[PDB]
Amino acid sequence: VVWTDFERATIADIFSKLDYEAVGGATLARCLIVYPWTQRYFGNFGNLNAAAIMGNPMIAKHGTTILHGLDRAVKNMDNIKATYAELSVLHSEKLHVDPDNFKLLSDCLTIVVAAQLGKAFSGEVQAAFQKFLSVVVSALGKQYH
Amino acid sequence: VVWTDFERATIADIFSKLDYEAVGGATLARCLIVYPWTQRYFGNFGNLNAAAIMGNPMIAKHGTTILHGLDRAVKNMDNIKATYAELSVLHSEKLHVDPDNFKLLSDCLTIVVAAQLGKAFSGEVQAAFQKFLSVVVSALGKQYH
Amino acid sequence: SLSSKDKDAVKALWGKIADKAEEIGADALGRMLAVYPQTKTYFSHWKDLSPGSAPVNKHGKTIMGGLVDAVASIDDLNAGLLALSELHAFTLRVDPANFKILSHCILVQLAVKFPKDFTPEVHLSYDKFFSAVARALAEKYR
Amino acid sequence: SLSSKDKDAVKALWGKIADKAEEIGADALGRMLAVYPQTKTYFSHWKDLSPGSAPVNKHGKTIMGGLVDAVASIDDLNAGLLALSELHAFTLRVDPANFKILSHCILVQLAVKFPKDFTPEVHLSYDKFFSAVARALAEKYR
Ligand code: HEM
Ligand code: HEM
Ligand code: HEM
Ligand code: HEM
Repeated sequence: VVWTDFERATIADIFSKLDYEAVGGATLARCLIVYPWTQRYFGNFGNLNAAAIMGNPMIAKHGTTILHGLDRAVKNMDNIKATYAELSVLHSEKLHVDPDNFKLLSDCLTIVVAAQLGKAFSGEVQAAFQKFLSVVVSALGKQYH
Repeated sequence: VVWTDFERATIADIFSKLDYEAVGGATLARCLIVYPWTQRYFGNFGNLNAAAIMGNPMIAKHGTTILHGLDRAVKNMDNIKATYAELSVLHSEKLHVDPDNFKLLSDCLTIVVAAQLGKAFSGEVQAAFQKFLSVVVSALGKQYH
Repeated sequence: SLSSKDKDAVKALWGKIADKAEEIGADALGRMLAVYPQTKTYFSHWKDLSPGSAPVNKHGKTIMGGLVDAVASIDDLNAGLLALSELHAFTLRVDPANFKILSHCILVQLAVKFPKDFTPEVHLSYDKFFSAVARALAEKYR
Repeated sequence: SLSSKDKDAVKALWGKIADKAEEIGADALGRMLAVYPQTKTYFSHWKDLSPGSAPVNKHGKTIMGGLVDAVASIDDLNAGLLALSELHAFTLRVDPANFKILSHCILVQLAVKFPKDFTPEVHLSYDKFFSAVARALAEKYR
């Protein structure tokens, strides 16, 4: 991946405006409600009903964890694959997460961020955010190289 | 990727049994017939009806090219990503082939191979074949790393 | 299948956005072209792919009209979108992998302007609608 | 939507495979588990995932009877498969991304046994059929 200056500035800019607990919690809840089969991968997280998912403290926590995971890539934009080496193993060999779900979660995060940032989330800005998520999702999936 | 002795010998053994012209031509035609939207990527291969696709010589030629392309990975098992570096640029930056399409073609290939090899195409054989195709399609898709 | 709940939720969103509909179409199409540049191959006629270019403007109106039609036809999208499905299959030959991309860009565009309408349960209704729209447009491929 | 041509093709295949159907389900399941080990999580109660073990043999029979129901309901898969959809959604909670995997393994399995039936046009019908089955099983997810 070759990042442009605009892209690096925009990605750091976006994440500096996101409360990881709020956005992460919201993003994960959104995924589990819009794509409810995604709940099966969290079968050990308790009471999951939309209000139940909205109120679940484990989901709030795990949502925060995801945003912190993404922060690792923001702080290492030229070395995302290596940074995510153990996460990629975890989500494949251990958790057997079908890779489409990474796209589902990414699209939820994008909608959450678009709602927060409003007019500021222009086509150009979304283009940079999506390049970033594509690199992240490629690094999170099973690695064949 | 790390290949087991079994996987390595199985892949070379499968390809040693294929008529690249017969299998490649049947495979590309199968894909263009079963998933007709993939025809768009080939809008300069002349006439593409099932009988027309089946008798289309450029389709026959190009299916052959694909099989020799796969043979290249067979001969470079431990260096498939680099081996496919230019093909990946071609299929993404130049042709803009949605990566879902690689899976569609791989699946057609597998069913063509299954029909030919019959009972010899066991689950354990298919597993090795599918690993190889997974590594290949990963090396052919856009490279983020 | 969309519930009565989903249908009401979708039709109400569509009423709410009416004033801003042509803007929405233009910007969503702008987003798709810039964010997912693989889609550019279908529109290589247009020299100016910026939203607010006349052609992006005009075609954005058309997509939103197609979606207003889908809304009118929400009880049987397959029947209601048969002509448009045929067109995207045979006159154009759009790769139906692309339908999901446009849908996402419309949802994103809408979220930037109407963020309060994007509760998880409403987003669930909108996503089912766009998924059924995509499936209806895919009907005539094979 | 399956055409009447597609429905005829599927019925004709289904007739041809009867003597071997139970073995076709067992092998297809065996292929799924070994070729796509992400599916093993749904069956981690089977000590032996080989196509000759008793759990796999007995469950391949069950899959094939589900598919025989689908052949009998081919005019409306969505209505005919409703309980199986709700089961896969809510009791077993199966990522509906796995349906296409099993479809594929059934087709591979069939190809190894009945290669003469895999003309391009027949394969097209069989794939439309399996896709419609998977879409029907996906119905009650949301
Ligand atoms: C942008 C995509 C994602 C990122 C950045 C991400 C990041 C993370 C991180 C940082 C962890 C904690 C690992 C640790 O303990 O060190 C984790 C765990 C986990 N993730 Fe993901 N994840 C993503 C997508 C997904 C998706 C789509 C699913 C399910 C469909 C999933 C399911 C899980 C599960 C089940 C755990 C174990 C949680 C626990 O028990 O602590 N992840 N992920
Ligand atoms: C197993 C996956 C594939 C392999 C190994 C493969 C390999 C190749 C090779 C070796 C070439 C010739 C490159 C050159 O001229 O320098 C090629 C070209 C091409 N491929 Fe692929 N290919 C694959 C899949 C696909 C798919 C799925 C599509 C579209 C659906 C596609 C579309 C094309 C097109 C349009 C060309 C250029 C044709 C021409 O100008 O003659 N390929 N591919
Ligand atoms: C929500 C899904 C979509 C809807 C409702 C939709 C609707 C429409 C409508 C109403 C037209 C005009 C037809 C006419 O003038 O008779 C059209 C044309 C067209 N569509 Fe779509 N469309 C959708 C998705 C797509 C996608 C995803 C692509 C490609 C990435 C695409 C490519 C085209 C092209 C190339 C035309 C012709 C435009 C021109 O000639 O300038 N469409 N669409
Ligand atoms: C062609 C698509 C499928 C059909 C027609 C089908 C059919 C069935 C039927 C009829 C049963 C009832 C079992 C019984 O009464 O003993 C069942 C159970 C089950 N299915 Fe499916 N199924 C399909 C796909 C899948 C997939 C892709 C998975 C997971 C990867 C899955 C996981 C399960 C599990 C875990 C059970 C319970 C098995 C047990 O009780 O031991 N199914 N299926």
